[PDB]
Order: sequence, then C-alpha cells, then structure tokens
Amino acid sequence: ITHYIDAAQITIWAFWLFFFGLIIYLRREDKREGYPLDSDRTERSGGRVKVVGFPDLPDPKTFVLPHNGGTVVAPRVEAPVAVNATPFSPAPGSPLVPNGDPMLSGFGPAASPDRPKHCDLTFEGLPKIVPMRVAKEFSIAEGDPDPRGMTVVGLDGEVAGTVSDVWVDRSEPQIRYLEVEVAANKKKVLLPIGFSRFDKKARKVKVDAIKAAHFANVPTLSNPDQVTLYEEDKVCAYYAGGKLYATAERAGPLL
Amino acid sequence: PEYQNIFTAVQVRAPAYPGVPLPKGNLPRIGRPIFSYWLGKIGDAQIGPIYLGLTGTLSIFFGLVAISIIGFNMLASVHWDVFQFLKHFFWLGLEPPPPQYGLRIPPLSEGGWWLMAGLFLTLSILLWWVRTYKRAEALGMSQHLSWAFAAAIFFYLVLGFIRPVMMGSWAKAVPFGIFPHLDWTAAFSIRYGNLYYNPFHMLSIAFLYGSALLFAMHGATILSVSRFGGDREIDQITHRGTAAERAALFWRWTMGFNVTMESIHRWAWWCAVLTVITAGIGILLSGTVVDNWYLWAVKHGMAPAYPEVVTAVNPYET
Amino acid sequence: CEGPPPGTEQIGYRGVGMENYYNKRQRALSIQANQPVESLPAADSTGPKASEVYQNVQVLKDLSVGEFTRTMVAVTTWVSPKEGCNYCHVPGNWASDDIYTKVVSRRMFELVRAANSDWKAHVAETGVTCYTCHRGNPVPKYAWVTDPGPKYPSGLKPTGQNYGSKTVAYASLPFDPLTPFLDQANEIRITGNAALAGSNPASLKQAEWTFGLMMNISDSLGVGCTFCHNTRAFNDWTQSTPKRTTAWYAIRHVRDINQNYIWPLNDVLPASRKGPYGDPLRVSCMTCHQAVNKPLYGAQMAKDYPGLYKT
Amino acid sequence: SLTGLTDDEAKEFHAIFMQSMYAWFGLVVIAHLLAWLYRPWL
Amino acid sequence: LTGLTDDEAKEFHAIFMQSMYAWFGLVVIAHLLAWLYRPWL
Amino acid sequence: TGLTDDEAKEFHAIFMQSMYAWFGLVVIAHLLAWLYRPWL
Amino acid sequence: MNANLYKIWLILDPRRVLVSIVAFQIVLGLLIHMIVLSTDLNWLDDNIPVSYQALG
Amino acid sequence: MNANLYKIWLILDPRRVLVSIVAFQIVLGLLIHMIVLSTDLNWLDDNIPVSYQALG
Amino acid sequence: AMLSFEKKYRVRGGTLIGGDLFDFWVGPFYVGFFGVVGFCFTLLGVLLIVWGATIGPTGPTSDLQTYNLWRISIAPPDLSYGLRMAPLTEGGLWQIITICAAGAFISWALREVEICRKLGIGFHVPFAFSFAIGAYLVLVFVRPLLMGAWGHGFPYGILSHLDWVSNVGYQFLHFHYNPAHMLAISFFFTNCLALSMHGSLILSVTNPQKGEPVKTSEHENTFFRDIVGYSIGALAIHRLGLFLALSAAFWSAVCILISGPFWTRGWPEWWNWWLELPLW
Ligand code: BCL
Ligand code: BCL
Ligand code: BCL
Ligand code: BCL
Ligand SMILES: CC[C@H]1c2cc3[nH]c4c(c3C)C(=O)[C@H](C(=O)OC)c4c3nc(cc4[nH]c(cc(n2)[C@@H]1C)c(C(C)=O)c4C)[C@@H](C)[C@@H]3CCC(=O)OC/C=C(/C)CCC[C@H](C)CCC[C@H](C)CCCC(C)C
Ligand SMILES: CC[C@H]1c2cc3[nH]c4c(c3C)C(=O)[C@H](C(=O)OC)c4c3nc(cc4[nH]c(cc(n2)[C@@H]1C)c(C(C)=O)c4C)[C@@H](C)[C@@H]3CCC(=O)OC/C=C(\C)CCC[C@H](C)CCC[C@H](C)CCCC(C)C
Ligand SMILES: CCCCCCCCCCCCCCCC(=O)OC[C@H](COP(=O)(O)OCCN)OC(=O)CCCCCCCCCCCCCCC
Ligand SMILES: COC(C)(C)C/C=C/C(C)=C/C=C/C(C)=C/C=C/C(C)=C/C=C\C=C(C)\C=C\C=C(C)\C=C\C=C(C)\C=C\CC(C)(C)OC
Ligand SMILES: [Ca+2]
Ligand SMILES: [Ca+2]
Ligand SMILES: [Fe+3]
Ligand SMILES: [Mg+2]
Repeated sequence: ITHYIDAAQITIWAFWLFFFGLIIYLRREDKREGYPLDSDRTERSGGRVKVVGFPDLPDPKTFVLPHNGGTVVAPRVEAPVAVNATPFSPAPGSPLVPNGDPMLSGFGPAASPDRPKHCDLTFEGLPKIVPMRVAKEFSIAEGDPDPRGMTVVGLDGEVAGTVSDVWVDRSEPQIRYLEVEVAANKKKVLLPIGFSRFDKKARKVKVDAIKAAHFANVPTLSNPDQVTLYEEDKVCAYYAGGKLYATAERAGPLL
Repeated sequence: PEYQNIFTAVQVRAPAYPGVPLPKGNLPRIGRPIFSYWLGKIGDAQIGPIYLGLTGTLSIFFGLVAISIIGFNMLASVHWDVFQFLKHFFWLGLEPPPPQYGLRIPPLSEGGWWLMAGLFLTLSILLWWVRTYKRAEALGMSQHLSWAFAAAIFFYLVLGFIRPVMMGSWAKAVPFGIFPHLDWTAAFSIRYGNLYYNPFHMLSIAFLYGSALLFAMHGATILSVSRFGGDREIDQITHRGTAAERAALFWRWTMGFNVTMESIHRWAWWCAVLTVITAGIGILLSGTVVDNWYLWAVKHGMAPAYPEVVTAVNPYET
Repeated sequence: CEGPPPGTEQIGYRGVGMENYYNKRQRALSIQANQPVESLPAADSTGPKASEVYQNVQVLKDLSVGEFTRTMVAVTTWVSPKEGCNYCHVPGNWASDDIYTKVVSRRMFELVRAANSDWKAHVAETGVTCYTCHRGNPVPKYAWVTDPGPKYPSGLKPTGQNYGSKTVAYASLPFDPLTPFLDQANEIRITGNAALAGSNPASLKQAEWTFGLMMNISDSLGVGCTFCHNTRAFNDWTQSTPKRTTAWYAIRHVRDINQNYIWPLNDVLPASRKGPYGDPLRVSCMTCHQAVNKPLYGAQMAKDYPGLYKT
Repeated sequence: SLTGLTDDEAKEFHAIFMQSMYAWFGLVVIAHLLAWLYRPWL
Repeated sequence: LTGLTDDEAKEFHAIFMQSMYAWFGLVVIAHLLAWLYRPWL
Repeated sequence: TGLTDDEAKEFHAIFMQSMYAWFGLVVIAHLLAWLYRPWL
Repeated sequence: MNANLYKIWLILDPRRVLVSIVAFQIVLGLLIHMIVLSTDLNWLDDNIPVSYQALG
Repeated sequence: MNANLYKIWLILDPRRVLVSIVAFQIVLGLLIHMIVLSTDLNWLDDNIPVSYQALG
Repeated sequence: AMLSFEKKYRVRGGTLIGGDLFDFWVGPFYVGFFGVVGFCFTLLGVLLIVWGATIGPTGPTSDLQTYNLWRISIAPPDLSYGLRMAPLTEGGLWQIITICAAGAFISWALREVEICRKLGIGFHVPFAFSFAIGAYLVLVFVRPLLMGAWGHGFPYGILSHLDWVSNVGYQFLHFHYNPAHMLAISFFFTNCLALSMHGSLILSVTNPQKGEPVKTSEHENTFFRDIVGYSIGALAIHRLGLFLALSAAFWSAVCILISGPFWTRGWPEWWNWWLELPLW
C-alpha cells in the first residue's frame, strides 16, 4: 500500500512545531532586561501604552544572592535616569550630543548604569578584587615583569604617572586593574587591564583611551582597599569615553 | 592600537585553589596542583586537582579497556610491526562484525573485539554522564551540562547501537578508526541515497554552523566588553553593568534585536544541543523509514530540476 | 602541492558542480609517456592466404603472407622487442607450439579480435592492440593478482580493508575490489529505487566495497566521479554521463577477459606469473588505461592491422 | 606640521627618497632591458 | 626616532652594506657556478 | 643584549672559529660523498 | 614637478610610506613572477636551452 | 647612491630589519630549491651523471 | 523605541564615512552611510533573486520555472565565459547578485565598526565577521579567479547548492581526506562541544538548585576541575570559543582554496607523501 504521508514527513513537521515554541520561549527570556521599551508612544499616551512587542514579558524570576546579599528580580521596574545630553536634531531617531566637557558628561561611551554600592565577593565572603598590598599571598608569575614601578603613558605618549600597585581577582587569580599614582595630583586611580598595553623592555604601560592629563579626572574610590560594582563601572566607562572623546579626530568621519 | 585581551601579558600567582568544599559522601579530591606558564598565557595556569569516586573510576576502567582493545587490534592488523602501525595509523581500524552474525555475539577472531569495545566504551560514556550529573549535584548547581551531554549520547547511541539493533546487524554500526570512520560516513550517504536530502541532516548543519556563528558572535562580543568586566557574566547577570548594556546595544543597532547576558547562554545551549538531537533523528530514520533520501525529496517535491545536458542509456534496460 | 592554474572542463549543467580539474604539466608529460608506436608500412594483400601457406595457423588464417609477416613484426615490437621473434617460437621451427609463449599468444590474438569486433560498446572504433597492455614488455606492467593484504596473527581474521592501499587510491576502503567485481561478478548496485524502506536489503558494507571499486576505476582512468556520475544520485542513469554507459560494458568486458581468456591459461603460465594464491596475473581497467581516460589518449592503432579483427 | 617633521627635515627626506626611488627605478629598467633582449614579449 | 645616534646609524650602515655586498657576492658566485653547469636560459 | 663590547669580541672569536670548524667538516663530508656518489 | 613637493612629508608619515612601498613591492614582485610563469613566457619549464631530463 | 642614506637607520629599526632579512632569505631559499626541483632543471632525479639504482 | 537603558548611549559621531548626513537610527537599527549603502545592495540582490525565480532557468513559461522554496536556483555562468560578464539570462544575473552580496556583507561589517566606535567597545565582532566574509569571497572570488572562470562559484539555491558541494567534493573521489577539511571539521565539532559546555555552565550557576544562592566564580572553576582536572577560566572560555569558531572558518577557506588551485588528484592520494617517507 502507498501513502503520501510518511514518518519522516510527520517527524519534520513535529520538529517545526517544537522549534517555533522554543523561539517564543527564548524571546521571552530575552526581555528580562531593558523592557518595556522607552518610546515616544508611551510619552504621549501618558504612560498608558507599554511597548513590549511579541512575545510579552515573562513573569519575574528571582536571583538569591549569597552571604545574605538580598534578592534580584528580573524583569524589574527601573527608574528613568536623566540623560546629560541634548538631541542634535528634534527628529525621532536622531543622536544626542553630550553637555559640557564630553569626557565628564557621563553620556555616550562615557555612560554606565549605577551598579550596586557593594563589592563582588569571593566564595568565602571577602572582597574579590583587591590590591596586592592587601592580598599578600599573590606574586608575579616568574618570567613576567612586575608592573609596579612602570611608567604609565597616555595616548599621546606623555607620562601620566607610575604604577603604584596591582589589583587582582582573589577568586580567579589574574590582574584586573593597575593602580596609578597620577603625577599631576598624586591621587591613586584604577586603570583597567583591558585598556593597558605593556611595553615590557621599556617598562611602560601604554593607554590609548585617554591623554596623560585626563588621568587627573579618573573616578575615585571611596575605600582604598576594595572596589564596589558601582565604582568598577564608573572607572571603566570613564576610559571608554576617551575612545570617542579624547581627541577631535576620534569623532570621525574619515571622509 | 589597543589591548585585544587575547593573551595575558603579565600573569600573577597564588596558592592553588583546592576547590569548593563538597558534602559528606564525596571522596577527597586527588592530585597536587601545578602551574603551567604557557597555559597561563591563554587561560588558567592551574592544572588539577581532580575528583575521582566510584562512578569515574568505573568509567575510566571501562574506557581504557575499550581504547586498548581498539589499539591492540590496530597493531595486530599490521602483524605487531610498530613501525608499520605508525605508517598506517590513520588507516587502521577495529572493524564491526560481518553481516552473517546478525546481532549475535560474534567470534573473537571476527568481530568479538568490536562488540566488546562498543559495549565497554558505551558503559564508560554512560558512567561519565553520571559523573557530570554528580559533580553538579555536589556543588548545588543545576543539571544543564548533563542534559546537553545526554543529547550527544543519544546521537552516539543511535550511530552504534539503536540503529544497528533496529536494522538487525552489528555490521551496520561504525568502525573504530580515523579514515575508516570517514569511509563509513561517506558510504552511509551513498547507501541511503544522498544525506544532503535528509531534512534532519539539513537542520543539524544549520545548528552546527549556527553554533560557530553564535560562539564567534558571543566570544567576540564578550572580549570587546572585557574592558568593562563583561567576562564576569555571573555579576553582569545579577547586576547589569555597562558591559551587558553595550553588548545588547551593539546587536540591537546591528540587527534590530538583542538578548540578555543570561539568555545568550540559552540560545547557545539550544543551538548546540539541537545539532545532535537532529543528527540522531536523521540517522534514526535512515534505513528504518526512508531508504533513499533523494527519492524521498523528489516525492515531497523538494529536489531541484535542471536542463538536461548529460544523460546515459541504462544498459539494464537495453 | 600543485600550482595554479589547473586545466578545467565543464561536464554538467552550470552550477551543478560537475567539473574536471587536472594539472597541465602532468598532462603534457603523460601524453609524452603514452605515445603510440607508428604503424608499419602497408603490406601486399594478395597471393595465397596464410591458411594455405603455413603449417599451423589456427587464428590468422585469412591474412595474406605479407600481412601475416607484418603482423608478426608488429607483435614482436609490441610484446618482446628485446628478445625478438623467438620469444614465442621454437628455434628452427615456426609451426611448433612447444613453447608456452606461443600458446598464450594464440589466445591473446583471439582476445584482441574479440575486443575489436565484439566489444565496440566499450572500445568503439579505437580498439586495442597488444601494445595497449604490454607496452613493449612481455609481462604487462599493470596486470594484477588477488591481494592478501598485511599479515595478521593466526587468531585474528583479516578484514580486507583499513590499510593504506594504492589499489583504492590510498583510501582505507576494502583494498581488493578487483577479485570480487572485475573477475567474479558481484552485484555493484546498493541504492534503493523507492523512497521508503521495505524492499532494499543491500548493506552499508556493500556500499563500501562498491565505493572501493569506484575509487579504483576513477584512479585507473585519471578522472573524478563526475566523469560518469551526478553524485546527487549515483544510481540515476538519466542524470549520469554517457561515460557511465561505456564503463558498464567495460566491466563486463574485463570479466569476460579474465574468466574466459586469462584464467584458462593458468596451467600453461609459469609459476613466476602467479600471485600468492596461485591465480594468474590478469586484467583490470588500469592494465589498458594506465591512468588515462582512453588508452594512449585514444590513439587509433588497431585499424591499421586487419589481423586484429574477427573474420 | 602634521608628521612632526620640520621644513628642513622634509626637504632632506624628499631629496634622499627621490634619489633612492630613481635608483630603484633604474634597476627596474635595466632588468626589463635584459628581459626584453632575451625574451621580448611584445 | 629609532633610539640610534647619528654616528651609530652611520656605523651600522657601513657594516650593513659591506655584509649585504658580501652576501650578494656569494650569490653571484653560486649563480655563476650554476650557470656553467646547467644554463637555464 | 647586555654584552659589553669586549664580550662581543670574545664571543665572536669563538663563534667564528667554531662555525669555520663546522664548515670544514661539511666540506670533508661532501668531498667523501662526491667521490663515492657524484650527483652532478 | 612642483617646487614644494617636499611638503608631502609634512602631511604623510615618511616611515609609514616606506614600509607601505616595501610591502607592496615584494607582493607585486611575487605576483608578477607567478603570473609570467603561468603563461607562454615561462622560462623554467621551456626546455630551453635544452631539456635536462632527456639526459637519461 | 646618496651620502645620507645611512639615516634610514634613524627611521627603521636595525635589529628587526636584520631579523626579517634572515627569515625571508631562509624561506626564499627553501622555496626556490623546491620550485626548481619541480621543474625540468631537477638535478637529483635526473640520473646524471649515472642512475645509481640501475646499478642494483 | 529604545531599551530602557539605551538613550544615554545614543551619541553623535564615530562614523567612518558620512558624518551627520546618515548619522541616525530607524527604530532599533543604526543606519549611517553603510546602512544606506548596504540597504541598496541588499534590496537589489533580494529582488534579483525573486526575478531569477520568476523566469527560472529557461523562461517563465517552461516547466522548470518554480517558486518552490527548495527548488529555486539562480546559477553561475558556464565555465566558457572565463572571467567575463555573462549575459543576464546565462549566469550574469548570478554575477550581479554576487557583487551585491559582497557589498552588502562588507557594508554590514563597516556599519558594525561604526557602532563599536559609538559604544567605545573592542572591534572583535567585525574582525570575526570578516572571517565569514573571507570564506564567502574564497568561494566566489579567490578560488574562481585562480582557476580562470567565475562559473566555479556555487549556485544560489537552497538545495541546488548542496548538489554543487557534492559534485565538487567527489571530483576528488573521497573529499573527507582533505587535510585542511579534517582540521576545519575538528574545529567545528570542538566549537559545538565548547559552546554547549559554556552555555550549560553559566545557566547552571545562575539558576542553581532550589534553595541555593547564585553560585560563584569558585564554583565554575571547581566544577570542571572536578570533571576533567582543568578549568580554562571565565575570560578564556570566550577567547577559546572565538579561536575555535574563527579557526573553523579559516581552515574551511583554506580547504576549498587548495581544492583545484593547489591540488587536482584524489584527496586520499595526498597522504602518499606520508606513506612514501623513507622511514617505513
Ligand atoms: C641547479 C640547482 C643547484 C643549486 C644552485 C643554487 C644557487 C644559484 C644558489 C644556491 C644556494 C644554496 N644552495 Mg643550492 N643548488 C643546488 C643544490 C643544493 C642542495 C642539494 C642537496 O642538492 C643543497 C642542500 C644546496 C644548498 C644551498 C645553500 C648552501 C644555499 C642557500 C643558503 C641560504 O638559503 O641562505 C640564507 C641566508 C642567510 C643570510 C642565512 C644566515 C644564517 C643564519 C645565522 C641562520 C641561523 C638559524 C636561524 C636563525 C634558525 C631560525 C630559528 C628557528 C625558530 C629554529 N643546494 C644545485 C646543484 N643553490 C645559494 C647560495 O649559495 O647563497 C650564497 C645560491 O645563490
Ligand atoms: C651519499 C649519502 C651519504 C651521506 C652524506 C652526507 C653529507 C654530504 C653530510 C652528511 C652529514 C651527516 N650525516 Mg650523512 N650521509 C650518509 C648516510 C648517513 C647515515 C645513515 C644511517 O646512512 C647517518 C645516520 C648519517 C649521519 C650524518 C651525521 C653524522 C651528519 C649530520 C650532522 C648534523 O646534522 O649536525 C647538525 C648539528 C649542529 C650543526 C650542531 C653543531 C655541531 C655539532 C657538535 C655536530 C655534532 C658532531 C657531528 C655529529 C660529528 C659528525 C661529523 C662527521 C665528519 C660525519 N649519514 C651517506 C653514506 N651526510 C653532514 C656532516 O658530515 O656534517 C659535518 C654532511 O655534511
Ligand atoms: C624571463 C623572466 C625573467 C625575470 C625578469 C624580471 C624583471 C623584468 C624584473 C625581475 C626582478 C626580480 N627578479 Mg626576476 N626574472 C626571472 C627570473 C627570476 C628568478 C628565478 C628563480 O627564475 C629569481 C629568484 C628572480 C628574482 C628577481 C628579484 C631579484 C627581482 C624582484 C625582487 C623584488 O620583489 O623586489 C622588491 C625589493 C625591494 C623593493 C627592495 C628595495 C631595494 C633593495 C635594498 C635591493 C634588493 C636587492 C635587489 C633586488 C638587487 C637585484 C637587482 C638585479 C638587477 C636583479 N627572477 C626571469 C629569468 N625579474 C625585478 C628587479 O630586478 O627590480 C630591480 C625586475 O624589474
Ligand atoms: C561529497 C561532498 C563532501 C564535502 C565537500 C566540501 C566542499 C566542496 C566544501 C566543503 C566545505 C565544508 N565542509 Mg565538507 N564535504 C563533505 C562532508 C563534510 C562533513 C561530514 C560530517 O561528512 C562536515 C562536518 C563537513 C564540513 C565542512 C566545513 C569545514 C566547510 C563548510 C563550512 C564553511 O565553509 O564555513 C564558512 C562560511 C561561509 C562561507 C558562509 C558565509 C556567510 C556570509 C558571509 C553571510 C551570509 C549572510 C546571509 C545571506 C544573510 C541572510 C539574512 C536573512 C535572510 C535574514 N563537510 C563531503 C565528504 N565540503 C566548504 C568550504 O570549506 O567552504 C569555504 C566547501 O566549499
Ligand atoms: C552539543 C553536542 C556536542 C557535545 C556535547 C557534550 N559532549 C560532552 C559533554 C557535552 C555537553 C560532556 O559533559 C562530556 C564532557 O565531560 O566534556 C568535557 C562530553 C565529552 N565529549 C567528549 C568527546 C567528544 N564529544 C564530541 C561531540 C560533541 N559533544 C558535540 C559536537 C566529539 C566529536 C565531535 O566527535 C568527541 C570526540 C569527551 C571529551 C567527553 C566524554 C568523555 C567520556 O565519556 O569519557 C569516558 C570515556 C573514556 C574513553 C575514558 C577514558 C580515560 C582516558 C583515556 C584518560 C586516562 C586516564 C588514566 C588514569 C591515565 C593514566 C596514565 C598514567 C601513565 C598516568
Ligand atoms: C566565522 C565564524 C562564523 C560566522 C561568524 C559571524 N557571522 C556573522 C557575524 C560573525 C562574527 C556578524 O557579526 C554577522 C551578524 O550580524 O550576525 C548576527 C554575521 C552573519 N552571519 C550570517 C549568516 C551566516 N553566517 C554563517 C557562518 C559563520 N559566521 C561562521 C561559521 C553562515 C553559514 C555557515 O552558512 C550563514 C548563513 C548573518 C546572520 C549575519 C550577516 C548578515 C548580513 O550580512 O546582512 C546583510 C545581508 C542581508 C540582509 C541579505 C543579503 C542578500 C544578498 C544581497 C542576496 C543574497 C545572495 C546570497 C549569496 C544567496 C545565498 C543563497 C543560498 C546559499 C541559499
Ligand atoms: C521531532 C520531534 C521534535 C524534536 C524536539 C526534541 C526536543 C527535546 C530534545 C532535547 C532535550 C532537552 C532536555 C532539556 C530540556 C530543558 O533543559 O528545559 C528546561 C530549561 C529550564 O531550566 P532553567 O534554566 O530555567 O532552570 C533550571 C532549574 N531546574 O530550559 C527550558 O525551559 C527551555 C524551554 C522548553 C522549550 C519549550 C518548547 C515548547 C514547544 C511548544 C510547541 C507548541 C506547538 C503546539 C502544536 C499543537
Ligand atoms: C596498542 O595500543 C595501546 C594498547 C598501546 C593503546 C593505544 C590505543 C589506540 C592508539 C587507540 C586508537 C583509537 C582510535 C584512533 C579510535 C578512533 C575511533 C573513532 C573515530 C570512532 C568513531 C565512532 C564510533 C562509534 C560511534 C561507535 C559506536 C559503537 C557503539 C555505540 C556500540 C555499542 C554496543 C553495545 C551497547 C553492545 C552491547 C552488547 C550486547 C548487550 C548487545 O551484547 C549482546
Ligand atoms: Ca629555460
Ligand atoms: Ca644529478
Ligand atoms: Fe559567556
Ligand atoms: Mg570500512
């Protein structure tokens, strides 16, 4: 006997039903941050219309933090935060332009959310990211130079200061920040390893993100022996603003 | 110029971590950890320690027996000549039993060793699955790894056990050998009328390509935000930072939508898992349900048609 | 490693990917190494027939004495040029059959006449001479015997595969497809004619034996699989090239040669012509083609020798 | 100045650059003459 | 600009040219020997 | 490198004698080889 | 040529141009030699002045 | 040439330059020998002055 | 609309070409010069694909014209056209769509560079996307050029390009033995394993067993040391995943680039250099 329907055809159709169900599941999970959307439709509706697209948002999940750190929920209602910028044009879809000195505006690649004002912790409950002054069990791996005492140069090759310490991850041993004693003001500021190139034979750290004089305004730590999530983002974002803001040419275009 | 965060320029050292303490009933870990400078250039310099209870000890014993039976038979097939074993290594193999034996345990001289290696490798893998399950349980972690491992085991089982049993013959299973298992792969497509026309083969390719697409995207995305600590995905997930915001906006502005730091790992999980689910289903249907995938595709209207520029008289017709 | 550009030829419809690539410098040197020996001047075709002039002519009966002498000169250059006429002849007695080379040669004449007259579905009008196989050597360079493969210990049965073998072009596929398919006549087809399972008992290992034979065939002709197949449907004659039809008859031709011409000569051949299993050196695609799609790049030698055709 | 060179330094680089390029171009012409005399291609 | 003094760049140039000229000399000898044995043009 | 100017003179002296010594062996081996199996 | 052409090095990096020329030329030289060898002008395998493999 | 050509070493790093030359030359020498060995100029398998395997 | 945290990142500038002229978004999409340029290439290419489906291989009235999604095929020219432009109905349509595709892809990558400049992030993603583009260009530009005809490109058809892959592969008898292909596949498989391991680990520590708090960096490292005696690290797994995926694309491009231009015999026979070493 012959039939057009066969088991291979049945099974492939069954797969499509599963797969489209899976995609809808995934798109819901994708909306646990950043939704509902900031639109001009919600503004004029007086907030009546929430823009969420399809599928709609999932019910909130809870993240229980260790060491009695509290509970995080997702999705969550997050308060609007003023933008320190003015639109270049009033038309929708236009960019904005930072107010004041761009490096210091907290806008564009200088921007960042306000992370929590407590430190990431080791499993045992100590501050995770700390200078080698504090975690004395750490050493420099034999074969590699000690960054302490190296001179830090900005994007234009001028001396910004000297490395005064190294900040390490106690959970997963690696350098996360260099501590820079800034020549101009004698403050000690963090420098993320992600923005640092070593010139080993010269014992120099090169920082392409900012000029030497920009080190004077790197955001400062409340406590010299630990760093909060909040301060980590403020530090890293300040260097990143330099990628677009630190010189005029960086605005573009090429042509 | 900028630091790309591909290689660690300056490593630091601390006393080796012995690991998160395990609950009562777990055995103490074994090994004195060492440090590799060159591994420390690309990743973690620490090697060891390792956990080894009953599950893993049994797994490793079964697995070494299986591997040794294969290597032994390869060397015997060049008459113990170690130099010819190195010459022909990629060609040598441990061969499935002849078709005359069906699914019966075949003689030691002609297929018994294949059947024993498949049995003992399979038990070794199943026990390794239990190991991945137990190691998550002892740390209080969920079982995502063992579920994905089970999907790969499903495909492996279909190749060497389920389909051969359904088809009535160990001779239809896979040989243990480098080039021999490539012969088997090509011959399987030939025998079943071109695996390109198997729709679960097409899906498995979409998901294998998609896995490389997604790890290239995600790997590169995270390194581009590692300057903001984006590689620390636990705290970016509980406490969204500018790493996670910039990652999502890069993709939203590029292609119109984006995921979250947690949910990209769900996309990645399913893409990889569906590679081997669809692969198992595709092989499971070959020979049992569909005997010629090209003709199955003709029947369901899928095969392209071309202007005829070559053609051959069938001498069986003449 | 080779250097670009390769020579190229389109075989199938644009975009189907049926294309041939070859190395130009190796092709030119192959052509030089596959030169055909210039035909002898035409002989007088008159006078009494060899059937009535000579004492023991059993095959070349109807040639004139001139054409017969010319034929003997030709086979001497093609088969035994270093040794000369008496490679096949008892000194002082041309009629005598008391030398194994003459008995073999008599049957070789029948082989060639049968190929040129009865197997044109394969060799067309080009045909074959003694030279096609022998190339000036008494023992053809590319004859074959059943291959025992590497030694195993006595308690393990050889698999017949999983070994680096030139015979299947260095794959680990079953390395002796010559004995089961070009001597014996095992079934080559494994592909089903219905989409759904239920009527095709062929096996994956049979697919591998067939694949091994197809490696040997391709290597023997210096071609890829698309010389004869559209590989989206290896079995489908309507999508194959006309070379596949020719190859089908060539397989049956080779079987006829080995079963009916070489094997019955085994007892008169010396032990030096036999493999470890006692079987005689015999014929494959490589013996004539010698890695070229047509022997001698298709040079038409046989047409100039009337004694190489039946009646 | 956009490259940090002085007007005196750019004059000096140009002089050496031009002489070195002309010398390299000279060797190129010599080789094409030999090539032309041995294997004319036009 | 390379951390080399004008006198250092002058000395390195003298040794560089004498060495490059000497290497080129061996190349000519070798190509002379090769041309005598197997002329390729 | 850290070598003084005299440390380069000394190393260069031993290096050149060593390399020349090695090169003398290669010539003898190639003379022996040419006599046994001339390849040109 | 203009009298003030030397002012090009007040606007283009001398070291970048030199490296760029050097890289371009070595690549072009390799490209042209392989192009010429792929044609009838081929001087290696042209059996001229004589074929040396024919010597035995 | 020019009297002030030496100043190139104020522009290009002498050592790197040195090292690059040694690497290019060794690779070029391996490459050219291989290329010549794959042409009619092959001096190893040309049976000149004799074939030493024909002696066996 | 914008993500609820997005407005503070929508900065002016960072373009490579265009400046204020095209420096704007359209809904979620950033546009810019390469958005406009890429949009034109993209819309043209797609519409020429639909036009090619509309007329089929031999005209819209023949039995070969089809809108069946699996059977639509736009094919390259005959090899006899060499490096010339074929007539539109004889493969030239494929050639124009190819140029559109390359321009769409490259414009997409440069748009990605402008987005990285706005966000002040590294350039890893457009760098990585360049490997996929490079493989596509090996397939339709470098390898066809080295063999002398644009007709060596693959056809634009969902199933018809699988026929191309099959017939190009079997030109080399047993393509599995291509050494760069074996290496590339090893990277594809290893990448899929690594991706499932990485996805699993992040989800299992952020979604632990009921009653458990979110797990730590120490748990992540401990977990794979417990299974395999080694942990590569949370930064390095992303280095590794990028290395495996780019290596898979790179050795793919190499493996097709040598198939024809640098090797013409069967692929198993390449391994005879090994078998023929005078050691055995
Ligand atoms: C017809 C074909 C000809 C022939 C004609 C040619 C011609 C013409 C020439 C050669 C040249 C050479 N030929 Mg030849 N050649 C023939 C057959 C041979 C055979 C053989 C077995 O048949 C051998 C082995 C040689 C060998 C050689 C070399 C002696 C020489 C190339 C040296 C070089 O590359 O400098 C490399 C350059 C350097 C500056 C090397 C510097 C040394 C440094 C210090 C090495 C340090 C080690 C290094 C740092 C290691 C790297 C670090 C790693 C990480 C380990 N020829 C025949 C008979 N040959 C050339 C020559 O003689 O040059 C003068 C040359 O001009
Ligand atoms: C026709 C074919 C020839 C032949 C002609 C050649 C030619 C020509 C040469 C060799 C050379 C060598 N041959 Mg041979 N060779 C043949 C067959 C063999 C066989 C064999 C099993 O058949 C063996 C194992 C060897 C072994 C050797 C080594 C002794 C040597 C390579 C040394 C090296 O690489 O140093 C590299 C290491 C360094 C540079 C480090 C620095 C120096 C150190 C201290 C060297 C150690 C001392 C050295 C081994 C002493 C041996 C020198 C003798 C005079 C041979 N030959 C035959 C019969 N052979 C070469 C040689 O003799 O060099 C002197 C050489 O020129
Ligand atoms: C029939 C075809 C011809 C042929 C005709 C051409 C023509 C025409 C030219 C070459 C040129 C070159 N040929 Mg050719 N060439 C042939 C066969 C060869 C073979 C061979 C194994 O068969 C070799 C290895 C060479 C090698 C070379 C190089 C010496 C040179 C280009 C190098 C480069 O990229 O410059 C890039 C390097 C730089 C820019 C460095 C800058 C200056 C430095 C400091 C000097 C380097 C040394 C210099 C090359 C000295 C050699 C000059 C001689 C006159 C050759 N040719 C044959 C037989 N060839 C070209 C040349 O000589 O340019 C002057 C050139 O015009
Ligand atoms: C009989 C046939 C042969 C065979 C013949 C060949 C041939 C011939 C080729 C391969 C190629 C590959 N083969 Mg193979 N191969 C065989 C069997 C195998 C098996 C197996 C399990 O047996 C596997 C694992 C592989 C694996 C591979 C990969 C290494 C490689 C494909 C990946 C690639 O190119 O990425 C690179 C990725 C790309 C090229 C994609 C580019 C994407 C572009 C830049 C963006 C597109 C955007 C898109 C249009 C957007 C649409 C938007 C939406 C509509 C919204 N092959 C057999 C034995 N194989 C191919 C290769 O290496 O190509 C380079 C190739 O040409
Ligand atoms: C999503 C689908 C993909 C996938 C998923 C996947 N695979 C997985 C997992 C997952 C989620 C695991 O959790 C599991 C794993 O543990 O990975 C780290 C596994 C795994 N995937 C593996 C391999 C693998 N997966 C493959 C594929 C894939 N895996 C997919 C593409 C491939 C391919 C592509 O062919 C291979 C080759 C192993 C690394 C591991 C399963 C290991 C296992 O079962 O081990 C038991 C078997 C043995 C043979 C044990 C032998 C013991 C060793 C020889 C060590 C010897 C020790 C001895 C004490 C030495 C003493 C010597 C003295 C001298 C000192
Ligand atoms: C290099 C490792 C892997 C990789 C990485 C990679 N790919 C990437 C990226 C990266 C890092 C991106 O950033 C980029 C992206 O934005 O992804 C969301 C992209 C991407 N990789 C994509 C596809 C993709 N990548 C693949 C592969 C891979 N990408 C690798 C294996 C494949 C395979 C394997 O086949 C495909 C199908 C897209 C999702 C996206 C690029 C989107 C883009 O360029 O948009 C512009 C173009 C269009 C909107 C359509 C253009 C239409 C053409 C003008 C006409 C069509 C012509 C085409 C040639 C026809 C083909 C027909 C048949 C073959 C069916
Ligand atoms: C051919 C037939 C189809 C073939 C398809 C095969 C699919 C199964 C094979 C793979 C096995 C996966 C096992 C693990 C699963 C898992 O792990 O899911 C659990 C995790 C959640 O865990 P957590 O991280 O939240 O917390 C961990 C703490 N316990 O993820 C998911 O919820 C994924 C969501 C499931 C996907 C939904 C699909 C719905 C389809 C609906 C179709 C409707 C059509 C109706 C038509 C009438
Ligand atoms: C001499 O060698 C020594 C001793 C030194 C050690 C060296 C060992 C070496 C070199 C080993 C090399 C091994 C290699 C190269 C292996 C390559 C293997 C490959 C590529 C394998 C690929 C695929 C194989 C598969 C998928 C096989 C699957 C088989 C299965 C699933 C069989 C299951 C069988 C079962 C469950 C049997 C049950 C028996 C029953 C219950 C039915 O009994 C009645
Ligand atoms: Ca010449
Ligand atoms: Ca010689
Ligand atoms: Fe991740
Ligand atoms: Mg096999």
